[PDB]
Amino acid sequence: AKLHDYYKDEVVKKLMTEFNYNSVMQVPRVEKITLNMGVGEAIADKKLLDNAAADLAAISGQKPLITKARKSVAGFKIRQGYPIGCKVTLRGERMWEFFERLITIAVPRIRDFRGLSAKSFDGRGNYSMGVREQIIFPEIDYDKVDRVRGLDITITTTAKSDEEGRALLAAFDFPFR
Amino acid sequence: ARIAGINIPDHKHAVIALTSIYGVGKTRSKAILAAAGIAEDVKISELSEGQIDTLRDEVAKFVVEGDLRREISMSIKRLMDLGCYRGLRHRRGLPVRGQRTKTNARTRKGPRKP
Amino acid sequence: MKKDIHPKYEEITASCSCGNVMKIRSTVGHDLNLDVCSKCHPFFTGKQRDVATGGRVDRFNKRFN
Amino acid sequence: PRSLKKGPFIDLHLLKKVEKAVESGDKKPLRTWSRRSTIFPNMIGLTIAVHNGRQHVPVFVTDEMVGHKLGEFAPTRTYRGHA
RNA sequence: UCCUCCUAAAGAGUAACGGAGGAGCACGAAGGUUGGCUAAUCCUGGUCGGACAUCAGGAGGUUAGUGCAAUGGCAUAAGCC
RNA sequence: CCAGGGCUACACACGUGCUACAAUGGCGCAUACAAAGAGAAGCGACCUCGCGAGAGCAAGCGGACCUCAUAAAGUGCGUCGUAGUCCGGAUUGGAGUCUGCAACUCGACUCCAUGAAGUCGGAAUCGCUAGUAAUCGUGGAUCAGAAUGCCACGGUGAAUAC
Repeated sequence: AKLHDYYKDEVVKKLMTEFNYNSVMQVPRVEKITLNMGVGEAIADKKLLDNAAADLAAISGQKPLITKARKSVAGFKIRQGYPIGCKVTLRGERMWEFFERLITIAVPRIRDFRGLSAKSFDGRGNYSMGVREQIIFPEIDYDKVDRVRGLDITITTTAKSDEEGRALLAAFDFPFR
Repeated sequence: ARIAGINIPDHKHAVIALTSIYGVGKTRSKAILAAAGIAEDVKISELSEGQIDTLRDEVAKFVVEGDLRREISMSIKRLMDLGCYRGLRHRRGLPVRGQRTKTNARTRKGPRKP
Repeated sequence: MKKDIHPKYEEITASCSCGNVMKIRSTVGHDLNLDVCSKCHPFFTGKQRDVATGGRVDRFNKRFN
Repeated sequence: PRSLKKGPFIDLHLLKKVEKAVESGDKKPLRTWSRRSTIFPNMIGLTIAVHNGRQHVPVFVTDEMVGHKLGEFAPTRTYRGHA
């Protein structure tokens, strides 16, 4: 909605003026945004993962997919095909509105916020931040709360470098201490 | 129902809910309610949002939750890397104000294992 | 999207207490009244204010003449 | 904490030693037995050999040490550990 | 008694109280068809989460996997849904 | 003879206390009733100044005269609704005040902030027969400063002795 049209004017025009792009297709596009909740303590009871799924469904607009374990590990008492994590991959306009609520509303509420350090890019412009407790989104009632139950949001941009993706996310006024 | 860092409880009175902030105790909340004008025996369920945003700026008057934990942590850090007496007692894990270390100080040196 | 399994996701009007109004498609079920905004936050404005980190010769002189 | 209308404390012999070590320009470690004296902003950078009852331990004055007293950087009890 | 490899001398077969391992089953789906998909292991980034759970990307290309020993096979997959 | 340190250390163990774990209580307001003492390099009114510890100004008193010196539990009205909580108040960061040549080792107090263990206590064990136990406050000696100890004084005030 808002951040899409603000992108389509200002971000493409500024990454045009300060990065040498003969074509507009070279400008990095934030493509998808996934919220992952690596619950993990549902080796004992899966009531907890069942609550965490509805917590993610309240945060985003999509019903989250439950992720079963890939290989069996006896270090953490997990079994093959045990549902141990939860995820949402949200792309398109719903991702744009989640990006609205993340920047304009959510990141002021991280409760002694000092600015997300920009060195969390992995090598090709994809960002990853970790939200430590779930109540930073105002969709949670906070009269109901049970556990802290954080998550991590990773943003996939089509940038190839860290500086191009950093300038892309900084063009949408990321905090960036 | 939410001030600078955290949520305050809503069915409690004004000064009691205001002490749930780090950095605000009893006299701080008395002065905050005296500067705000709200009588302290109201609840946050009773109180609307304009009073609590005039409360928000008046508690922004004080060094509170996040930067206060920052200030206390940095003050202990400055004493600890300074290497003085109180810093060295902070380093070993002993009392720093001249308490008896012979028998007591299980609050400081921790619960009695061995 | 898969039709009925998703939660409702409606246009609401959030009421930013800094003075602002924002139409937002969300899930809260009412008109949410948030406290601070992306505008007028101390980190966003520049009022983050990390303290001096060493004012000992300042402190000695504001104490003593 | 001393009362503010008394002023901070420094010994006559230590203060005149500090002034003659500044006027003389020389910056070797000098010794005192006066642990009770407050450090001062003219004494930065020079070494003070402070008595701990047995020895004279060299103290290097920093920016962070200014308002304190001289005894805080010479621990008079040696403890390593029982077991 | 049966199966796999070597002995076994590039067809088959080929002994020893020669060298090594398994079987005496399972499964109404782990069979049939249609449609779709593609590993291991490392590196980086990220709430608890840490060598190793979940996420995202990169490298690598079948070193993976096959209900069960070994061999031969398998990408058009015989592997996964 | 002197300066500085130590007698205050700390993996631990024991003895004697104080504060508690709350609602027969906590907090806020107003308010009633004591006895016994100490005081001149001392006790230090009233007023002014600071949130306070305190300072300034400084009368009175070698005292049934003046000062320390408002007694506190109690009572009256509110609020808290049983939570580690408006219980608890250890710890620690900051800013102070006073004594003293000097408060770092190593004082007392005040303010602001913090808000630890603790939810009535194992085996065991102690004191008490009536103005006693229990509980609440006050005072003195030592003393420049430094009592939760010691010695004294009163307030409320039981149960149980086959």
